[PDB]
Amino acid sequence: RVRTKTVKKAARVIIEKYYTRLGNDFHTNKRVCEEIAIIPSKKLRNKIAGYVTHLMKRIQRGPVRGISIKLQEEERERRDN
Amino acid sequence: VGPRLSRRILQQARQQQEELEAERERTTRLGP
Amino acid sequence: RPSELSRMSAAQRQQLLEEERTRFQELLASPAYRASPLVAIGQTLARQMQLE
Amino acid sequence: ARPGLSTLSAELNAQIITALYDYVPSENDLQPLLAWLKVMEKAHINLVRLQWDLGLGHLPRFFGTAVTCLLSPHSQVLTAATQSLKEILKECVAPHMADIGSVTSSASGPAQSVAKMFRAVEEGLTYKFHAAWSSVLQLLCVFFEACGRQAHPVMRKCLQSLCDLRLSPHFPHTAALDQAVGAAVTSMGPEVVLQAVPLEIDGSEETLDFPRSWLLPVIRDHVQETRLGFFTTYFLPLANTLKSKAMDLAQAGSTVESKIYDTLQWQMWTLLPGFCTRPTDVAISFKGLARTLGMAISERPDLRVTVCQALRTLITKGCQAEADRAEVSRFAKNFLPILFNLYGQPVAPRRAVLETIRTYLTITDTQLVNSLLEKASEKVLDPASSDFTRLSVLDLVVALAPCADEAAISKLYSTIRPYLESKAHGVQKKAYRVLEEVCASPQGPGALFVQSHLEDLKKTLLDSLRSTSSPAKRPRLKCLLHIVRKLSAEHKEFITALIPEVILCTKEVSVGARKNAFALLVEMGHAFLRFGSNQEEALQCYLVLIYPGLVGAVTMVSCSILALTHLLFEFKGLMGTSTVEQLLENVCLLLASRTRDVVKSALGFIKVAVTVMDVAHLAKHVQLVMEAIGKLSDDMRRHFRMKLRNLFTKFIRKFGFELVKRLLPEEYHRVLVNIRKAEARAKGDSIEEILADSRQRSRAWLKEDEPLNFLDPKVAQRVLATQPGGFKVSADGRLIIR
RNA sequence: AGACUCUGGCAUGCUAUUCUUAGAGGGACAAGUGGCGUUCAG
Repeated sequence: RVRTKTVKKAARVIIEKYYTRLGNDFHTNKRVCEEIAIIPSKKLRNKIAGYVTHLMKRIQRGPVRGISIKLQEEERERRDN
Repeated sequence: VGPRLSRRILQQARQQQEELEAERERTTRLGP
Repeated sequence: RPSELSRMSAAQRQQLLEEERTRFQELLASPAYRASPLVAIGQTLARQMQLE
Repeated sequence: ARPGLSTLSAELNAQIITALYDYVPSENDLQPLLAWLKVMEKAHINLVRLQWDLGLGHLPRFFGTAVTCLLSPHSQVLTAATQSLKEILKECVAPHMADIGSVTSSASGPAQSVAKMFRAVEEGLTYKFHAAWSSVLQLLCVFFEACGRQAHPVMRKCLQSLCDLRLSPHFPHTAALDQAVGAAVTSMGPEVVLQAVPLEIDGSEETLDFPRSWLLPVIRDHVQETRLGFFTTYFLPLANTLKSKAMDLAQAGSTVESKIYDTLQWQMWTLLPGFCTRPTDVAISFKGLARTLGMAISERPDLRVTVCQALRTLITKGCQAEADRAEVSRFAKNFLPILFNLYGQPVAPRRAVLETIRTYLTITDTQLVNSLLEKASEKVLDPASSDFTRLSVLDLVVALAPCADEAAISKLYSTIRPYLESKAHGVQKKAYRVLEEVCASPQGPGALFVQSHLEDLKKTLLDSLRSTSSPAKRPRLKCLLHIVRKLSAEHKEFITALIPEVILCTKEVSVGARKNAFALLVEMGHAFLRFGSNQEEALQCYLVLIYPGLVGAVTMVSCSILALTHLLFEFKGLMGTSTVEQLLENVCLLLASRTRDVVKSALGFIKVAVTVMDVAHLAKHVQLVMEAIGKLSDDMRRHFRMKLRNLFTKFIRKFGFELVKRLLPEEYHRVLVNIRKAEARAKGDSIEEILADSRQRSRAWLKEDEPLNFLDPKVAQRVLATQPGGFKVSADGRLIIR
């Protein structure tokens, strides 16, 4: 099966704003999807959680400096607010 | 600076480098 | 008994398997089904779904 | 043409090359330049074929001219130069590095030529190109792959320059430079690479923006021929320091830096699958990682799968030698209780652990496999075990089944045999998986058990067929496969008793069981092909087994049509065209039915029969089958529209359109003309790169800070080849996605 | 050769409930593994 564009956009914005709170496997990512989005559709929730898990698995194999500066910017935005 | 200006700058710098690195008949005979 | 096997139960699947095994056993041993098999199959299907 | 010595000599070729150096038309005429360096490339290839050291000695001037024409703005000259230098490196440089050997800074012979041409490509890595940097990076990559093991002491400065190039604020050649550094790490070896460019993540760092953090992904993705001893002597204490600092800042309240260090430590044991690819000292350096792997697999779950993957990587390509396999086996005797406690623990990544356990038990000694089989058997027979624990020990029995001898396999079969009649679906499924696993091996103790207990297995499988659960059908048919590929001729009654199970499994709930049933139908056909002298009569005797399934139950009718569809797709030309025609008449009679499954399988069989037999035999029966198609129904035509559409498309393509128009009514006339119209219509790893919303190359960008010096070796960091630079929120703050 | 909508296989979980019921909640998301791969889509 293919991934819907709105699933891609939701996964992008979720992994962009809340990368710190997401975990490794599917269950804790689904939990973060539960208390970060109300997400009335179950299949959309499952596809979003699976694609966010795949996205963070792809990201965690990359360089560390981008993750570090992203966490620094997220901490700065959280402290400013 | 900009694309065209930097292109002209690098071309002139390469020209000056070649000119400062600089300071017959074609060998038609294979064997002497 | 639904036509699709994905809805029916496993005990019914085993009973149907026993029925089809037995049916293969008598109809493989019938003497008329030894010389012209496809002719017999065609005639049997022809009567069965001209009944339909 | 590569002439011989009688036509062209080495000295004559060298004289021709040195005389042909003196033209260089202007700089960028682009009509004779490509063929110009092409003919020096061919002449250098011929010179290396005739006298390789003379060709290597003549190479550096040609490489300097290649750099000079790579400075040309025309990209065609760039592509031609890149292809020529890559061909020279692959054909004239790579096979001759074994004879030359290592190169030092004071080389004399052809090693000095290699050093000079590397100085030429280092000068080609300078700032003056600004548009050929991808080509120079590819040339550096193929040079690294060619001569990493033989040009080791000299290319540290090039690695430092590459790190400086990747330290640019805007680098469009990041992927190419990553590939080049990966090839350098692969062939050079990351040990002396890290000696050249050091990792600045050693323990405590005052900053968080690591300027060499891509080295760990590069080493992870591009290590295949590095010794494990360097990994043990370098990455073991640094791991402990980084992890200890990670907990120290975790309980200090600073979660961002703790998560950064957690990312660092979780990424730096991903180097272990790379280091276990082909280690040159795994016979001696694997002792120092046994307890480390045990502690990382016992109380460190976050690495476990990767560690298991690392182990799996070794089992892929680290057991070539016999001493290596002996050390792996002895440490398997060390590890197996730990792995069995890890898999058997309650909850867990059981799939990867089970795959690693199977792949790791296929390469160990037989006797402790037998001992663990005894332990698992007494664990299964113990009534004080839970259902999940029983399933885990049954999975361990499945893993240990093909690795045991004939006696252990026989006693395991004797233990499993009363369990086939159990009412639990999981127990019977594991029992059938055990029966499939003990018969899966075509040679060894499993085959000996197969021929030793063939009649007992046949009687047991015939007795347990009545009480088989639906998932248990999926492995069991494969087990039947494992008892048919080496079956004797006097077993026709067992096979024809198995046929209804296969036909009913062709429409089983699981699609894996359906594929297994189709493969089993193929295996019955192949087995009957070996049981008779006449293959067509044997195929007919196979066919008379499954034809009476067209008579009885509706789901049996659909199963038999699908079985005949797979048989016709697998036994196309060997069963008879007239049989295909009469089966086509029969399946059109079944097309005239009411049940949608039967008519759907009939449409599939009609499509397959159209595909299989020739148009000459088809033309005799076009009218009958297409009349059966035409007067079908109103709702049945509407539901499966695409199958009739594809059938009409095939009939139009394989025949004349006029007869096809004539043999259908007006609604089908409109369908046919629409189908005719349709036929007429036919005639990289960074965060921001992944999260993307998904002449010209000669532009340059200066940056103006410190004043710019063109002769500064680090000015290439200041030049850029590219341009610099929706949901709703609820009351709780949670987004709404729809 | 439907990248349309919906849904089913197992529930010894909840409700008047392990065997018959009928509402809701879990469970499947290609999830994982090895290869072919532009080293990412498939």
